[PDB]
Amino acid sequence: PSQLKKPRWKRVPTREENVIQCFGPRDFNHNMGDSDLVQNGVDAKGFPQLAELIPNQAALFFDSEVSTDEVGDNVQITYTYKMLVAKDNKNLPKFIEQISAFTK
Amino acid sequence: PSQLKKPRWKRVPTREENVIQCFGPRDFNHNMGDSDLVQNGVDAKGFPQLAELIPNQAALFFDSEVSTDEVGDNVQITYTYKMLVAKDNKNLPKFIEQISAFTKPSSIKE
Repeated sequence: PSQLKKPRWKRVPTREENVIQCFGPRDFNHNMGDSDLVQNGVDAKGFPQLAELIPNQAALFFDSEVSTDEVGDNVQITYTYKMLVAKDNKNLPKFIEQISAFTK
Repeated sequence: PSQLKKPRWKRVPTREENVIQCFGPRDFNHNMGDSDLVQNGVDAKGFPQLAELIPNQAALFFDSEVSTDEVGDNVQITYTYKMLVAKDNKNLPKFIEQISAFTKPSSIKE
């Protein structure tokens, strides 16, 4: 079955069903990833190193500010998550490069 | 080997090393979870239903707005992630119960 069969928050993009197909185009509100990341998703060779700087589900849940709003027949859940990374973290420069790569 | 040996964004809380130990106390900037969730972390019996409404790491990477600010010797990365859940989603009411649960503790009846 396709990733579009799943709720948007459970999708995992790959070459076969990519970031554009699962989510949408890169834009200022959806801003991570160069064209390699977009095309290949979690299959991109840089993804495992990038994933060292992504919170896990427990951390997202317990260490976020979470808010809600009604939008038509949905409830919009906003997770605002902050993490403090040392400037000498080995994985930080690679991740900074991917922030708004679509504009760079 | 303590979860405190891992970066704060990769910790997984349990009764042994709970939410307060791994993260910090519930407040308005860290607002999810009742006292059972706080005590038992991912081993709380309510957690799997809550997990149905938490994005995965690839969804959070590719489907958030991400920014950075310098804070001294560190860089703060902010993820702001928005998801639309159908009002008839059967897992939604449990999630909502947990939002700022610290404001609404159980009365003690015995």
